[PDB]
Parts: sequence; C-alpha cells; structure tokens
Amino acid sequence: NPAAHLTGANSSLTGSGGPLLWETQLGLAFLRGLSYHDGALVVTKAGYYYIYSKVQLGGVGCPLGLASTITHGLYKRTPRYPEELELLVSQQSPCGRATRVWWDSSFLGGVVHLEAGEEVVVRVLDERLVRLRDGTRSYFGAFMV
Amino acid sequence: VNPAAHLTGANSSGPLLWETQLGLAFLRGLSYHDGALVVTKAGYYYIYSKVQLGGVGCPLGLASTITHGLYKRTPRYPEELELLVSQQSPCGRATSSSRVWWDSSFLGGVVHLEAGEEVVVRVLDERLVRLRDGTRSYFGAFMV
Amino acid sequence: VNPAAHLTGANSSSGGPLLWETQLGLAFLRGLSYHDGALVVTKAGYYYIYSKVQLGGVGCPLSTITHGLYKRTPRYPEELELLVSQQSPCGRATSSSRVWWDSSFLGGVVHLEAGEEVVVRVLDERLVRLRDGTRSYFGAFMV
Ligand SMILES: *[C@@H]1O[C@H](CO)[C@@H](O)[C@H](O)[C@H]1NC(C)=O
Repeated sequence: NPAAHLTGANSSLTGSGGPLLWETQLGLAFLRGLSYHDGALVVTKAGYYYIYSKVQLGGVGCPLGLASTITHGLYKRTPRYPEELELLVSQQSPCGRATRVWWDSSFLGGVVHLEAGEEVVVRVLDERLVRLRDGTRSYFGAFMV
Repeated sequence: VNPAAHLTGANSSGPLLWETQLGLAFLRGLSYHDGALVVTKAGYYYIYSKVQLGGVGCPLGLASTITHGLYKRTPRYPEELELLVSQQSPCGRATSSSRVWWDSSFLGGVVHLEAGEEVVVRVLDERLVRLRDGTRSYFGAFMV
Repeated sequence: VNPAAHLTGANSSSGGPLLWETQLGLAFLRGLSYHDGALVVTKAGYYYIYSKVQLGGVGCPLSTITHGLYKRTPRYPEELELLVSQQSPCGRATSSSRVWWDSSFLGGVVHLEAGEEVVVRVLDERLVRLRDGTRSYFGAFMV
C-alpha cells in the first residue's frame, strides 16, 4: 500500500555533509503512506520496501592527477543511532572512458527492510556540476513490497 | 490479479516500438499500442525501461550524449511530459574508430497513471540504440 | 506474504555465476530460496528481479563487460538470458594510471515457475568489486 516518489534534488546541504532535499508536492512528486522530513523518506508502516533513486550527474572536466569520481548512495537512519548505514551504493563516472564536459546517470534500486521511524536519505558525493535539469531528472522514491 | 507488463524486442522510427507476445514479452492487465503502453486500471505504477546502446564512433567524446526517457501522453494537455529521464555520455575518445563501444541506460520509478493514459520510451539518436537483443533493450511496468 | 529477497555481495570463490550472502546484515530470504548463487522460486508467479554490480579498475584490459540475469530449470543444462547489459567502462587508450568505477543495474519483470532458478553472471568478474554488499547485490520480489 504505501509508496512515494520524490524529485527536486536541492543540493544545498551536500557541501556541509547534509543529504539531498526533495520536492514532495509539485508534479510527479508524491507521498502516499510515507512521510518526509529534512530530505529523508520517513517510514510510517514497518516492512520491506523497494527503495530507488536515480541521479542525473554532470561534470565540467574529467582529469585524474589524483581522481575524480562520484558516489551515489541510499542510506538508512535509525533515529537513536548516529550512524548512516550504507544500503545501496554506486561509485560512478564516465571518466573511465575519458581523455571534457560530460553527463552520466546513476540508478540504485533494492529491497530493504525498514522500521517505523527509520529514515532513508540520498547522498551524492563529490558532485562538481548541477544543471537546471539535474533536480528534476534526479528522483528518489520507494514502495512497500 | 495485479496489472503488469514487460516488453521485449525493439524497432526504429519519435517513440520506440516493442515486442508484446514473443518470448519474455508479456501483457497482464496492461495494454499496448504503437510504441505506447496503455493503462486499463488507474493507480500507481512502477514503470521501467532499459536501453542498450552501442556504436563505433563517438568523435565528440563525452560531449556526445544520449537521452533516454519515459514520456507520458495525456489529453489533459495534448503533449508529452518527460517523467523519468537519463542523459549519459556513453563513450569518449578513449575508444578508437573501428573499435566498438557499449553502454546501458536503466530507468525506473513510480508514477500515477489513470485509465487510458499512455507511456512511451524515447531515445535521442536511436541510430545508436541496439535493438537486436530484446534482453538488452526492454520496457515494462507494474502497479503498486 | 509476498515473497522477496535481497542478496549482498560476497567473495566469489571466471568462476561461473556470482555467489551471494543471504543472512548477514542487508541480506535476507523471505519465501525465496537460494542454492549456489541461484535464487530459487518456491512460489510460481511474476517477479521483478534486479541486480547491481560495481565495476572498477586501473587502466583498461583488451574491454567490454557483460552483466546479466539468467534463468535455469534444474532439469535442463542451458541458462536462458533474462536481463543483459553490455558496458564499455574504459577504453584501450585510457590513462594507465586512471582509476575508474562504473555501476551496472538491471531490473525487470519475468515469469518464473516453482523450482526455477535465477543467477547473476558477469563477463570478467575480476572487474567486479564485491568489497561491499551495498555496491553489488541481487534481489527480487513477486509483483
Ligand atoms: C534549497 O533549500 C533551501 C531551504 O529551503 C532553500 O533556501 C534553497 O533556496 C533551496 N534551493 C532550491 C533551488 O530549491
């Protein structure tokens, strides 16, 4: 019964170690049987959820004196615990086939068990370009299985 | 009971055409019409599509992109809104000419769909899309 | 209760289909069985099956990676293709010092009878990074 799909991808928090923020109202964005708080999908009904997130990614250059790669991730928060558990993580960049401005896309999807009160957040690590389209192309939702 | 569908195969044309009956292609509670998935029952659907891309070019490197998306056609406004969209750099100058490259774009998400509404899969420069295997390129959905 | 399963990446001991964790942490089997890398269908029906694999390397071999979900009936030897993707995460002319990472996700609805198996196979699994069960996993659920 419960499900949700969010878009928006406010990247204002990522710099200071915060998760992405998402629209829950406008357009295809919706909450049904789930809650939302400060970028987190809050679970109301306990059980197995198929969680998913897609992140549209951009880059202005692709060199590696050291290394440039992006880390897309779905994480679990348990309110009484300081730790954000890695649930579904992808390490990604088309820089593997590079020698330039680029596009890439990260999809994460998986069935995880969630409890009432637990939250799920999306973090994108080391992003260097946010196009006007990134917020709406990127999305993050789930549905109870 | 629950409506579900998985469309194998592929062909070129805007929208992409799909197989419906042959092989892993199936329709249960869902309809299909000329590159478009048609809904019978209203409700929330996890729709998905994977597109296999391949070529022997890519002069423009990572600047050469591929847009792959799911689009909903509605009568509330006779237009298509892009729902789930993926734009990727499928290759770069790292692959020489006369050398094959591959890439794959997956999309999946939950949208609300009324009865009679249609969803198509569209890809920028379908000249690169590789139809030949339906396991490599497919488009399906299922209600939540 | 709706059958579901999520298997996490474990050290695969080139060696055939990938092996998975089924109990520890994010790994679980509910209504679904497991046997030597294969998810086993106990209750016939339609399943959304999914698999993600994390790929990474230094420089580049050759290099095209094939990531695929396959089906097999324990009576018959052949494994039928279900969901396959081909990627070229690196080029033969990329910097030999370039450390690259690319993820491959596959998801799709398939019909499965009772007793049938679903496996994940990757061409050059040496390029698969199974350090994290969060980076490489394989799950499914009945629709
Ligand atoms: C991101 O969120 C903060 C707090 O609501 C807001 O000040 C800022 O304008 C937002 N950015 C965008 C583009 O939505």
